[PDB]
Amino acid sequence: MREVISIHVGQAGIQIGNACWELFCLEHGIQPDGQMPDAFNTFFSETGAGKHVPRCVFLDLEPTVVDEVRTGTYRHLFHPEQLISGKEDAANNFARGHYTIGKEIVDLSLDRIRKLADNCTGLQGFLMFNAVGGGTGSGLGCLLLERLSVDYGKKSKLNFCSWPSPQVSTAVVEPYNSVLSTHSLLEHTDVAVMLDNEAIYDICRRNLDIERPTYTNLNRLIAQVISSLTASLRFDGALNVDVTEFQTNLVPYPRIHFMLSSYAPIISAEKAYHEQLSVAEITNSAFEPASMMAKCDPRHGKYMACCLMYRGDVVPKDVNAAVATIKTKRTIQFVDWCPTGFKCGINYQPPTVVPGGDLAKVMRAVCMISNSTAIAEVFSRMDHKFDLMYAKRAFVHWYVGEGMEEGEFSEAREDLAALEKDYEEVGI
Amino acid sequence: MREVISIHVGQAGIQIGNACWELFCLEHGIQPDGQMPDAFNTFFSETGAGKHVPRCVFLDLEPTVVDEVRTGTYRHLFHPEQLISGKEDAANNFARGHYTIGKEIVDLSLDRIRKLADNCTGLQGFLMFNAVGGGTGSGLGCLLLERLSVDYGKKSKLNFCSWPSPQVSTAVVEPYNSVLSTHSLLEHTDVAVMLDNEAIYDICRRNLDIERPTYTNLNRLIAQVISSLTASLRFDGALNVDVTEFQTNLVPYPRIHFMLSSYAPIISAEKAYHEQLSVAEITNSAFEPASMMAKCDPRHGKYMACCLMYRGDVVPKDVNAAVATIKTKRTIQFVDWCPTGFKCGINYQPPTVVPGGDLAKVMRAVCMISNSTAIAEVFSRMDHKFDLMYAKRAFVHWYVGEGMEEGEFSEAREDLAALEKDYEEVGI
Amino acid sequence: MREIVHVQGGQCGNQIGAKFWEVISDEHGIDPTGTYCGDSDLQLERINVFYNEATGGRFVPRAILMDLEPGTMDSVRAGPFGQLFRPDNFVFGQTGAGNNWAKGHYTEGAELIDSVLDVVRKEAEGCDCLQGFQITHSLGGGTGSGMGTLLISKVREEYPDRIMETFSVFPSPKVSDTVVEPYNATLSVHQLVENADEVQVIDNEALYDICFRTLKLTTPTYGDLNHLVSAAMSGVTCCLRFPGQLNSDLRKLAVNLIPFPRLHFFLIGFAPLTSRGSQQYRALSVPELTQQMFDAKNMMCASDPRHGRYLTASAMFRGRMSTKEVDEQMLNVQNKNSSYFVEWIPNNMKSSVCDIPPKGLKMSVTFVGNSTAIQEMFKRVSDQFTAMFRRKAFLHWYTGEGMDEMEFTEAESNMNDLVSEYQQYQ
Amino acid sequence: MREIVHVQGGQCGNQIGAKFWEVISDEHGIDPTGTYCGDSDLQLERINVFYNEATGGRFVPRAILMDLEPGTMDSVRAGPFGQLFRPDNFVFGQTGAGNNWAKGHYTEGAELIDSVLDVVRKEAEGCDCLQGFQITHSLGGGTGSGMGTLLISKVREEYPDRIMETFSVFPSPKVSDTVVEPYNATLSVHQLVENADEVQVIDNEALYDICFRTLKLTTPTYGDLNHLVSAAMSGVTCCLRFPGQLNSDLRKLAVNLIPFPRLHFFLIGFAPLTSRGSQQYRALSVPELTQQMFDAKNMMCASDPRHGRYLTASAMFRGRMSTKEVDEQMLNVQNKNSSYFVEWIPNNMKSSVCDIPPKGLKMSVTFVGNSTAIQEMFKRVSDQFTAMFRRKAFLHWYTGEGMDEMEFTEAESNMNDLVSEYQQYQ
Amino acid sequence: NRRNWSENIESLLRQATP
Ligand SMILES: Nc1nc2c(ncn2[C@@H]2O[C@H](COP(=O)(O)OP(=O)(O)OP(=O)(O)O)[C@@H](O)[C@H]2O)c(=O)[nH]1
Ligand SMILES: Nc1nc2c(ncn2[C@@H]2O[C@H](COP(=O)(O)OP(=O)(O)OP(=O)(O)O)[C@@H](O)[C@H]2O)c(=O)[nH]1
Ligand SMILES: Nc1nc2c(ncn2[C@@H]2O[C@H](COP(=O)(O)OP(=O)(O)O)[C@@H](O)[C@H]2O)c(=O)[nH]1
Ligand SMILES: Nc1nc2c(ncn2[C@@H]2O[C@H](COP(=O)(O)OP(=O)(O)O)[C@@H](O)[C@H]2O)c(=O)[nH]1
Ligand SMILES: [Mg+2]
Ligand SMILES: [Mg+2]
Repeated sequence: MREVISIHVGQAGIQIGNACWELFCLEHGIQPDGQMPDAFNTFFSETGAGKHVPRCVFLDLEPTVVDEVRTGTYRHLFHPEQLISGKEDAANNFARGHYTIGKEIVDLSLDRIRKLADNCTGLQGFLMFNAVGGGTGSGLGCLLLERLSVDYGKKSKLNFCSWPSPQVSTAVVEPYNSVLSTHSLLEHTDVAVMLDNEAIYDICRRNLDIERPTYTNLNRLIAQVISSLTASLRFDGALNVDVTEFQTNLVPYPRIHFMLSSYAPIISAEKAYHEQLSVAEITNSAFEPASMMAKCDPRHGKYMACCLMYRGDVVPKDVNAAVATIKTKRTIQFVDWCPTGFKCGINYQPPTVVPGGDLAKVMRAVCMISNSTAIAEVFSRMDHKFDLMYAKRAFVHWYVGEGMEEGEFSEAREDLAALEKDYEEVGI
Repeated sequence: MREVISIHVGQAGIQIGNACWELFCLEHGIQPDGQMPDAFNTFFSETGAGKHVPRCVFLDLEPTVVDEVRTGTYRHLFHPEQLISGKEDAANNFARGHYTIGKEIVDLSLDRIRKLADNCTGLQGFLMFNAVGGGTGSGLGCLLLERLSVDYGKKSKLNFCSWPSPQVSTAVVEPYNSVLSTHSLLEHTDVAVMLDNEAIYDICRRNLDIERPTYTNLNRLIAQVISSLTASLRFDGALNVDVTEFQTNLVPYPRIHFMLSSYAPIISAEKAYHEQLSVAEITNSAFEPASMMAKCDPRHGKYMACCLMYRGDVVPKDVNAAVATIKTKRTIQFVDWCPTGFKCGINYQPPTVVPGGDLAKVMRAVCMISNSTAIAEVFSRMDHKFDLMYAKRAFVHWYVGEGMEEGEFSEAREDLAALEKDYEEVGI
Repeated sequence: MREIVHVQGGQCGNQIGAKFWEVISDEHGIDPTGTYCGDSDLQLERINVFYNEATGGRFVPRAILMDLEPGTMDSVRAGPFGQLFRPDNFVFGQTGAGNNWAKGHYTEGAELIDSVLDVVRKEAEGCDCLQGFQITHSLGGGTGSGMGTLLISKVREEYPDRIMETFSVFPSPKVSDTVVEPYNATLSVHQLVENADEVQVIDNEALYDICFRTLKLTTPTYGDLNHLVSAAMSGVTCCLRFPGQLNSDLRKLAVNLIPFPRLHFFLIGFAPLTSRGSQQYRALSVPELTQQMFDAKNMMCASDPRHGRYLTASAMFRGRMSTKEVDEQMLNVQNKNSSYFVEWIPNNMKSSVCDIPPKGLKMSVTFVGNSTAIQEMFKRVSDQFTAMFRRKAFLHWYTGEGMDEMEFTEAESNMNDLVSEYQQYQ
Repeated sequence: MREIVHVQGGQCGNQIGAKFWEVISDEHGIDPTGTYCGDSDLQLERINVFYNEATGGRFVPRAILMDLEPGTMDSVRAGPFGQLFRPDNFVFGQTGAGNNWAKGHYTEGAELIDSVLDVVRKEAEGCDCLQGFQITHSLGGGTGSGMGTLLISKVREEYPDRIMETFSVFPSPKVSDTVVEPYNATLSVHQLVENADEVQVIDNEALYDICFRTLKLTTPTYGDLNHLVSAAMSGVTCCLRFPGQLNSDLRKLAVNLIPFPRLHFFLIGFAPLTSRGSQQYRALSVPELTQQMFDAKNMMCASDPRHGRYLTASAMFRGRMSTKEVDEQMLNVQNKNSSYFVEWIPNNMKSSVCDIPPKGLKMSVTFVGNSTAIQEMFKRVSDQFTAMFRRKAFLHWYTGEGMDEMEFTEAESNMNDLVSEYQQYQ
Repeated sequence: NRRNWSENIESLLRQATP
C-alpha cells in the first residue's frame, strides 16, 4: 500500500505537526482516541480493530514541548515511541545539534523510522518539516538529512523549512543557524519550500482580519497548505498528480530545488458571506504578489516553474480558462526557456473547515508550489546579515568549542556564493 | 504419552521454577490446588482424582527460599517430597557445591529423578535451569549433569543458563565459578541457552517501558520464552517443533552447542494499543540487536543458523514472506558453509497474558533460538577478567582447601581456550 | 472471424477508452453484467470483432487496461460498465510514472511490459487470427507514452504483417498542463514515425472549442470530451460490426490514405454535432452533413486545414442514404474550394457506407483524412523543444535514468525530416 | 479388476494425501460416514480402484498412513473425512524423526518398517490383480524422506513389475524451511532413482506463487496448497475409475514419458485455475485450456521450463469435450514455439480424454511432463549440498547411527551423473 | 484439523456465483 512518512524536528516543527495532524485526523473522521465511528492508509496505519496511528515522528532535544503532547487532548492518538525527545536543548547552536548532542538521539530516531517504514512496501517519500532558525531544528534536522540520504537512497525528500523571515526573527544568531543548515541541505533535500513567519502574519492581518494572532493561527494555515498538497494521494480526483509529481515537473536542475508556497482564498466566513469564489478569482488572489508565504515579491523575479492544486467542486474547464488569463497578463513574467509553465491537479473532496479555527468553509481552494529566481534576493539579504556578523569574529566560540572547527563557516559562505551565482546564470 | 522433566538448581532455578510453572498453570487452566474447573500431560501428572502435579524438581542447598516456596500459595500444588532442600549453601563456591556440601543431596535428587521419570515412556528429555555465577547453581548443577549422563545417556538434556553479565555480576568470585561451570558444561550438554541478566534488564526498560522492576519481572520474560518453546509439544500447529527437533538442527559440531535467544513483542498494554503485530514487523524486531537477551552483539558475529518459531493466528504465507525479507537484508550475514540457515515452526494457541505481569494480551508472538560465532566475545571478555583474577592468587585459598587441587583451574583454562580456537575456525 | 485487440495506455487512455466501451456496449446492446438485450441479429452476428465469448453467455472485452499507478483502474472499475472488463485484463504498476519519458520507457516501465506482452498474446493467439490493434494512449503523459510506446514497439516485431491504429492525445499550446510536454511528445513521435502504421491526433483544447461552438454545453467534464472521441472512434470501425452497401475496414483506409510510409499522421472529425436546443431545428441531410463536416470548428485538432492542403482523405458514412449524394458531394467539395486539395491525386476523397447508424441518429459520418496542415502542430512542438534545449534545462531526470543525449538529437533531426517532408507537398 | 494402494509418509504427505481421499470421496459420492449419495451408476461402477467393501456398505480407503509421530496422526483422524480410514491402517511412531535421513532410514525407521510392510501386503494381495502403488511424501524432513522411501525400496524388491508412482514435495529453493535441507533432499533421490517408476516433482513455493497471482488468495493456508496438488492427483487417475473415448492408465504414462529407465522425473500442473472474479469472466474451452498449461507460471514446480527443452509430456483432458481440437491445439502449440520441443521425438506429448469432468467443472486437464529443464532445480540443491561438504556440516547425527562418508560421495556421484545425463540431451 | 482447510479454494474450483 502507498503511504507517506512524516518527519518533524524542533519546537516549530512539532507545533506545525500538531495542527497538521489535527486537520488530518479531522478530515479522515477519526477521533482523538484514534478510532473512527480504505483511502486513509497513506497517512494512518491500520493497527487493531478500527484504530489508526499516524505515520509521523516528533523530534526535539528538549521535552518542554513534547511532554504536553503526551499529557494533552491527543494523548492516545500519537503513540509515544514516535514522540521522542532529548534532555538538553541545543540552544541556537548548530555545533551542539550536529556534533555534540544529536548523536545519542539520532540512532533512536532511525530505529523508529526503519521500523515504521519497513512495515509496508510502496512508500512514496518523507514529508519532513523543520525550522532552520533554531539550534535543535537546524542541528538534528540537518543530521537526519545525511543519514536518510545514505540509508534511503532513491526516495523523495519533501522539505518545508521555517526560514528566518527578515525583520521579525526572535533570535540573534539566526545567520549562523540558517547558512550552516542550507549549506548542507542543498545536497540532501530533493524539494524545499520556504515558509517565513512575517508572510503568514501579514496574511493573518488583512485576509482573515485578526489584529493580534498567535503561532497556532499560523499553524492552521500551514496545515491547510500541506493538506491540499497531499490531498491527491488521499482523495480521488480528475487529475491525480502525486507528491512524486511535484519535483518531477518543477525542479529544473539538481541544485535549483528551492521554491515558495501560497494559498487562496484565506477567507473567513464573514467575507465568504459576500464574496463569490470563482476559480479564476482564487487563482489571481493566489498569484497576487502580496499573498506570498515567504515574503518574496516576484515582480523583480522571473518564474521558471509553477504547480496548481485545485480541490473541491472544480470543473477542469475553469482551470484552463484561468491559466489562460494569468499567462496573458504581463504583471507576471516567465523565463524564456520555459514557455510551458504549469502543472495542474484536481481533487474532488472539498477543503477543510475547523470550528474554533478562523478558516471558513469554502467550495474550492488553491495551493501553490512556485519556483522563482527571486529567491536570489532573499539569500542576498542573508549574505548581508551574515557578512556583518562574521566580519568581527562574533559568537564564534559557541560553535568551535563543541566539536566542529573553523572551515565549515568559510565553506558555507562559498557554498552560498556558488548557489547565488548559479541562480542568475539560470535567469539569463 | 510424552513428558519433559524440569530441573531447577540454584536460587535462580527455584524462582524461575516459581515463574515458569506459574505460567504453565495459568495457560492450561489449573488452580493452585491442582485441579481443573490431554495436552496438559506434557508437564503435569495424573495423580488421584483429577489432581495434576508438576513434573519438575527443585534443587537448592539453602532452605531460606525453597521452604519459603512450600509455605506460600503453591504448597499444595507440588509434591511435599518434591522440593529437596539442603542445610547450608555453597556461598559462591564451586568447590563445595561440587565436592563437599554437594554430595549428600545429589543422591536424594536422583532418587526423585528416576521415581518421576519412570511414569510413562515417551520422555523427550530434561530441562535444567541454573545460575552460572552462583555457587550452588553451578556447583550442584555440575555433578547433577554427570550423573544424568551416566544414567540416561541419549536423553536430550536442554539447559537454560542464566549467564552473568560483563559489568553486572553482584559477585566478585564470578570468574572462578563461571570457568569451572564451563569446564563441566561443554562435554555434558546437548542444548544451551544464554541468559545475561543485564540484557533482560534493558529489554524491559526500553521495550516494556517499565524503568525500575525487580528480579521477578525478569522471570516473566524467561517464562514466556519456555512457554513458547515447549507449547509446540502440547497443542496443534502448522509445523510442530519437538524437544528432539532442537538438538537435531541447532548444533553443527558437538562443541558449538551454545545458542542465544530473543523474543518479540516485549510490549506492554499501551504499545499493543497502537502497533499492528504483523509477521514482518515481529520478525525483524526479534533480530534487532537491542532486543537480544544476552548482550552479545551479532553485527560482528556470523550467524551459523537459527530457528524461528511462532505462536498465535499466524498464516504461513506471512511466515515465508517475513523469512525471505530477513534473508535479503544485508546487515545480517551468514556463514558461507550454511546457506540455508532458517527453520520455522508454527503453533496456533496464542500466549496467555498473566495478570499483574507487565506484558499485554498478545495476539501473536515469536521465540527465536540462534547459533552464531558472536559467542567469541561473550567468553573472551571473561577470559581477560579471569586471567587478571588468577594472576596473583585471588580467593584461591578457599578453593584449594575445600576438596580440589590447583591444576583443575589450568585445565579449565585450556579447554575454554580450545573453544576460542574452535569458534574462530568455524567463522573463517 | 477477425478481432481488434484494444490496449489502454496511461490513465488518460483508461478514461477515454472505457467510454469507448460505453458506446460499443450501447450499440451492441449489452447489460453491465454482460447479458445481451435488444433482440436483433445486426449486433451479435459481428460481436467477436471487439468481444470474446465467455461461456457464461456474456461477452468480455478484448481490451488491455494498462497503467503504472493503480489509482485510475479503481475509477474505471467503479463507474458504469465496470463489471464488463476482466480483472486479468488489468495490468498495474505499484510505483507510478511521474509523467516521465525516461523512467516510463526504459527503467520503471520495462518491468511491466513483459507481463503486458503476456496478456496481449493471451487474447491474440486465443483466436484463429486477429485483424489488428487499436491503441488509445497519451503523449502528454509519461506512462501512456513511456511503456505504451514500448508496447507499440514490441508488437511490431511480434506481428509485423498485422496493422495497428493509434489514437494519441497530443499536448496543447494554450493550456499547457503537464508542463513536461515535449520530452514525452516528440520522442514518442520519433518512435512511432517509423514504428506505427496509422496515427490520429486528438487535442483536448480542440474538444473544448467544439463543445463550445457546436454544442453550446455550459459545463462539460472530461467525460463529454471522451464521448466526442468515442463516437468518431466507433464510426471509423462501423463496417467490421455492421454490414453495408459499400464495405471498408481500417486496412482499406490504411492503404488508401498514405501514399508513403513516412507520412501517416492524420486528423479525425465527427458529425452531426447538434445542440439540444438546436436538435429540433436541424435538418439531417447528407448536404448539411458534409457542409458542416469540412469546417475547422468541427475538427478534432487545433490545426487549421485551410492553412495547408489535404493529401488523401476519406469518410465513413453511417446510416441509410442515397449513394450518389455521397458521391456527387464528395465531388462537389472537390470542385468548389479546389485550392484546398492536392493537384496530383484525381478524386482525393473516398467514402464507405455502413448501413447501421449510431443509436438515436438516423445517419452520421466520421472523417479520417491526411493534411499538410498537421505540419504546424509538429513545428509548434519543435520550436518549444529547441528553445528549451537552448538552455539545456529539465534534463537531469532524462540523462540520469540511464539514457543519453545522442537520441535526443536524433529525435529532433528525425521529426525535422518529417516537417521537411510535409513541407514539400504544399 | 484394477486397484491402487495408497502409501502416505510424513505429515506433509499425510496432509496432502488426506485431501486426495477427500476429493475422491467427493467424486464418488461417498459420505464421511461411508454411505453413497448421488444415485448415479457411473459414480459407482468403479469403486475398487480405491475402496474395499467392508461388510457394512462402507467403502473404506485402501490407504496405509505412516508416521513416526502421533501428533499429526490424530489430527488427521479428528479432522473432517478423517474417520473414513480404518484405524489399523494408521501406523504410529513413538520416538520420532528429528528431520534426519539417517534415523528415518536405518535405526527406528527400520524398527517401524516391519509393522508397515505387513499392512501394505495385507491390502495388496486381497485383490485379484493390483495395478500399482502410489506414494505421497516430501523430502524436507526425516520421516517422509527416510522411511517413506525405505518402504519404496521394500515394495520394489517384493513386487518389481508393478508401477511405482511417487509425489515428492522437494524443499523450496529460495525460501528454505527445514534447515537441514540438502541432506534430506539428495540422500533420498539417489536411492529413489533405482526404485521408482514415476516421480512427479512439486515444490512448495511454486504453489505459493500460483496462489499469489493466478488464483488471487489473500491468505493461502496449507490446506489451500494441498488441494492444488489434490486436484492434479485426480486427473492422473481419471481413466482408472471412469470410462473415456480414449483411455490412459498410469503405465500408459510410463511408456510415453520415459525413454530410458534412469530418468523418471516429471512436472505436474493443473488447469483451469482462476480467481473468484476471473472465473465469472473466463471462457472454459479447449483453446483456453491449453496455453494456460504450456506456461511456466501454471507449473507446480519452482523450476522454469522455458529455460530448457521439453523431452516428452502428456495431457489428460476431462469432461464432455471434443477430440479434434484435443490434437489441433496440441500441435498448433507444437508448431508455434517449435524451439521449445526436442527435435528427435514424434508429437512429443501425448493426448488422453476422460469423459467425466471434475466435480463442478465441465472441462479440465492435467499434465505429466518429463523435461530437461528441471536441471536448475537439481543444481541449486547441488551447490548448497556441496557447500555443506566443504566444511562437513551436521555430520554427527549421520555418522554415529550407521553410515559413513562413502555413502555421502555415493550420493554426490549418483546425483551428478543424472546432472550430466540431463545435460547431454539438449 | 487446522493444519488443513479447503474452504476458499473449494469454492474457487466450482463455477458458482453468490
Ligand atoms: N510559523 C511558526 N513558527 C514557529 C513556531 N514555533 C516556533 N517558530 C519559529 O521558530 C524559530 C526558532 O525555532 P524554534 O522552534 O523556536 O527552536 P528550534 O528550531 O526547535 O531550536 P532551538 O531554538 O534550539 O530550540 C522562531 O524564530 C519562531 O519564529 C510555530 O508554531 N509556527
Ligand atoms: N535471570 C535470572 N538470574 C538470576 C535470578 N536469580 C539469581 N540470578 C543470577 O544468579 C547470580 C547469583 O546466583 P543465585 O541464583 O542468586 O544464587 P545460587 O544459585 O543459589 O548460588 P549461591 O550464590 O551460592 O547462593 C546473580 O548474579 C544473578 O545474576 C533470577 O531469578 N533470574
Ligand atoms: N480527453 C481526455 N484527456 C485527458 C483525460 N485525462 C487526462 N487527459 C489529458 O492528458 C494530459 C494529462 O496526462 P496524464 O494522462 O494525466 O499523465 P499520465 O498518467 O502519465 O498518462 C492532460 O493534457 C489532459 O488534458 C481524459 O479522461 N480525457
Ligand atoms: N504442501 C505441503 N507441504 C507441507 C505440509 N506440511 C509440511 N510441509 C512441508 O514439508 C517441509 C518439511 O518437511 P516435513 O513435512 O516437516 O517433514 P517430513 O514429513 O519428515 O518430510 C516444509 O518445507 C513444509 O513446507 C503440507 O500440508 N503441505
Ligand atoms: Mg535546540
Ligand atoms: Mg547458593
